[PDB]
Amino acid sequence: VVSKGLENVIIKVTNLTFIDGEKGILRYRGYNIEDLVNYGSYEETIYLMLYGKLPTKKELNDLKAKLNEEYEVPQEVLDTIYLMPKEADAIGLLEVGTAALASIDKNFKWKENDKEKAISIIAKMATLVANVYRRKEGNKPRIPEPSDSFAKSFLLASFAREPTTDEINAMDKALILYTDHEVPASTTAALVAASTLSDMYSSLTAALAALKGPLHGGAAEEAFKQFIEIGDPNRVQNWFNDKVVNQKNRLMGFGHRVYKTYDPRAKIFKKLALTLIERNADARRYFEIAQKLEELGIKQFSSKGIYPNTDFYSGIVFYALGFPVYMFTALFALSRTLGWLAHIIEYVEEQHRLIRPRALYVGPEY
Amino acid sequence: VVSKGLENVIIKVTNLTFIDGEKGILRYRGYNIEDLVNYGSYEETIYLMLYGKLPTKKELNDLKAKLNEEYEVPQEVLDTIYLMPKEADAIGLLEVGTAALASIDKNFKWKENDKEKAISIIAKMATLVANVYRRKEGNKPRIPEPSDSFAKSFLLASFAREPTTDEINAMDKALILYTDHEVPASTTAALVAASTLSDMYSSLTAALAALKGPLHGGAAEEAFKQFIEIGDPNRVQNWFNDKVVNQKNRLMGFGHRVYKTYDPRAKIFKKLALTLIERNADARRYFEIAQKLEELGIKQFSSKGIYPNTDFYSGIVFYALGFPVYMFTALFALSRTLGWLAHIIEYVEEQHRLIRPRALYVGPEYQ
Repeated sequence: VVSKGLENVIIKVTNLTFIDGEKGILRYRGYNIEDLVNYGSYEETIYLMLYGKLPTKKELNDLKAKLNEEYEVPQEVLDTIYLMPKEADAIGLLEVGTAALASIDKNFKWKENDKEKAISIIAKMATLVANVYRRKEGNKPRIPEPSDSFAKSFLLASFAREPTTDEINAMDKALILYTDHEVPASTTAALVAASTLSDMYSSLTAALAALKGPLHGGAAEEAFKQFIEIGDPNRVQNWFNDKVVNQKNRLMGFGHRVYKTYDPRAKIFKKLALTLIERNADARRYFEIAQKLEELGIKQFSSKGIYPNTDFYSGIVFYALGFPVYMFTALFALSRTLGWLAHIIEYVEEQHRLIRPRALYVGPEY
Repeated sequence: VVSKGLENVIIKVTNLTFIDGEKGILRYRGYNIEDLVNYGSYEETIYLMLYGKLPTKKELNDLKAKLNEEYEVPQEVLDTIYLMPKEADAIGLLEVGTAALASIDKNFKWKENDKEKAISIIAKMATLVANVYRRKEGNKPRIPEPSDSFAKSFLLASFAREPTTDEINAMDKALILYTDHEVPASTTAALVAASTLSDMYSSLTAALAALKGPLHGGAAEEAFKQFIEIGDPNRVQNWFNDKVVNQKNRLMGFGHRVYKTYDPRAKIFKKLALTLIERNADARRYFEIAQKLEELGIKQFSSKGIYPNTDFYSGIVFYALGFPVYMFTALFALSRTLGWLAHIIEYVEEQHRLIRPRALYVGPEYQ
């Protein structure tokens, strides 16, 4: 008898992420996310995830130097992306890019130096995401160059404009907030690839393969698309009364299968939206719309334990830095790449078992 | 509490493949392998797997026509494959090609025309496989042309040499024989992708990424490699006595999770190899090493319920048709693509659920 969706099945133990949905607490190796965003950066979160402890000043410096040495990608990886249609789905192009890398990285060996490898993949993930954007906007490639931070190099490479401090911060916290959460289908499929001892690019490919589906990718998009549909802050009430109240639909970006309280990263994402809305007028138009909705939603649903989740405001942040709605999932993927690599290493390094489930034959035997 | 490897977990129910590991019975939709390799083609197996029954004579002819209309692949996919290193692993190159096709295919919708779409994918996989081979040997790309069969089409594309009945037959039976078997990491990864409703080319990319691990792909290559190590039939006993007997090595091509008898499709694989080794003097030499090694092996491990499995002979058929050792898992992938499509289709149309397993958080409460 089928264990439907694997819902009640534990695929692995993890030392990586802990979520308390009663309280609304998210931790990475024991540290609350709020401490990480309040005092740290993406770089220190990478170190934590991969190596287990907070890095020394010299240990963090060393990570940062590896990252600076690894943004480059063989030209063939950029050429392939540019052979695909400009109109192609961002996640589909990420797929091709990661599959290409897989294929060029002949001579990889599990357990030799996994952590360093992962660091070089994070650096190259930045390069593809930047160029996936550029390629869909018709621009020539641009490769992240060394800088004081990973958020800065990525933004530099994307837009070719000197980002403001607030922009560097928004993108850096963004990266930490989405690093890991649960084991959705993208992590599962990565875990499945990795249990056959496949390379890390191939597991990311498989993770990206699952993320392309609409039941996994598009969360931020769909939430964000509500605001566009509203258009004007003055139309929120009629929209909410109609759609929500008496037609009984969902508030996309509300609710959660673990959180019974505000999502800890929705709190942080909103705050970052406030720091960037001054500069983009569309971004500010959607924040006022989104902020009117949230008050209407909390009055309506908090009594049933339904709160704004992380996708209600992360789109406004991304939109406010200049990324088009078609890149939200790919920005999620950039960030989630850290989580996925940690799960894979962790799996293969401490609790390796090939994955071979079973199907039950039904219908006639002869 | 953890279901290590997902071993005793029933991920889905299925009407596709039934295995009896005591009796050695392998059937597809109720039909024994023997009846299909004996009497029909790979095309008939495509129809049965996808539509659920045997094709009436014209049903099979339309499918055939459908295949024939679908070998062409956009030049960008081929350019992509030709942009990677010729020394790349072949599964890797396949992954690139399926990803390239997934992102070019912006017009896809589950539950509209799955079967027709799967048919169109099977044919493009033949082109992919044919051209991953050409690129690794350094030749210009060649696209399968319409013909009386898919095996004929594929061999022509591959070698650009007209194949023979025996050849067309061996390729075509190979395809039926590797179509489906259990739910390994490749099918599982295809299910996980399809559970989010990703596209079919993307689910294949997922399956192909998992297939590349050395713990899933490379089986037929490990069996055949042993024979090459031996070199000549006059050394079998020394090597056998050397490596296996006293040094307790693992005979490769022997052993099974489910079959504790001889693998049914190994039995047919051997026959197919007898059928083409006349032609290939190099094949026969390897076939003679193989046949003598099976003999000692069977003598050594039959009591343990360890008999030759399907990977012990397949390499010889593929080698006899002209494919190098590096194409082996790719040849399997070509075959198993059918099984992958039927499984995700069965899954999305009848048992659709999104996959979200649990992780159990052990690890610092609050550092």
